[PDB]
Amino acid sequence: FDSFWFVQQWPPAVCSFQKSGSCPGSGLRTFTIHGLWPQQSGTSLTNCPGSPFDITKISHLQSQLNTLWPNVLRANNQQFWSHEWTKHGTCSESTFNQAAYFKLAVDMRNNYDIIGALRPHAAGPNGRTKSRQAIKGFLKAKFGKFPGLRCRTDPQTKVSYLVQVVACFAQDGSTLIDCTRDTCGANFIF
Ligand SMILES: O=c1ccn([C@@H]2O[C@H](COP(=O)(O)O)[C@@H](O)[C@H]2O)c(=O)[nH]1
Ligand SMILES: O=c1cc[nH]c(=O)[nH]1
Repeated sequence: FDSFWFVQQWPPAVCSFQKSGSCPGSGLRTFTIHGLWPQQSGTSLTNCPGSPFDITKISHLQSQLNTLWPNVLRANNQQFWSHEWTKHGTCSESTFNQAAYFKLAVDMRNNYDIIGALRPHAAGPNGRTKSRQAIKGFLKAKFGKFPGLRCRTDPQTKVSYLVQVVACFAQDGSTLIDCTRDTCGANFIF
């Protein structure tokens, strides 16, 4: 892998697509970790042959992960961590063992406060229309690099909602780099 996509999700937005049933994200007004996705030549590396997920390897990060990486769709964090490790983490296992991978994600989350970066610009989530360019600009100014903005469209209304913010990192997992790929259009609800 040559870079990482540190993907954070806005729980309420992610859960806003679940039109029925419980969804913990609905009550979590803080960006949380969706996953840390290794990339290679402009593409996501997934399902690489690697070590099976081992929950004991991250007991030391468990409390932090419960807060920073909760499963926002259902009350089962481990299932989500295991899925993210197996589908993505294995792809950077050449240099980051499971413990180091989850630690990277935790550190990245603790060093990439999106709400804190948007607050000064009154660009926090309020269910109103936001500019992709403006949001990327605020984050570019705060962190020095452009984030990636990911949106999902409500099939019934055609309204686009910001669901994830990506912080791109070099293979060292510490050097923030500019993201260039967004799934969001020029405007979206946040
Ligand atoms: O809080 C979350 C966010 C996403 N997912 C799940 O993870 C997958 C999306 O992540 P990915 O496979 O593209 O890494 C989907 O199956 C989705 O339901 C969860 O279980 N919990
Ligand atoms: O991780 C991802 C997802 C989509 N497209 C990419 O280039 N990387």
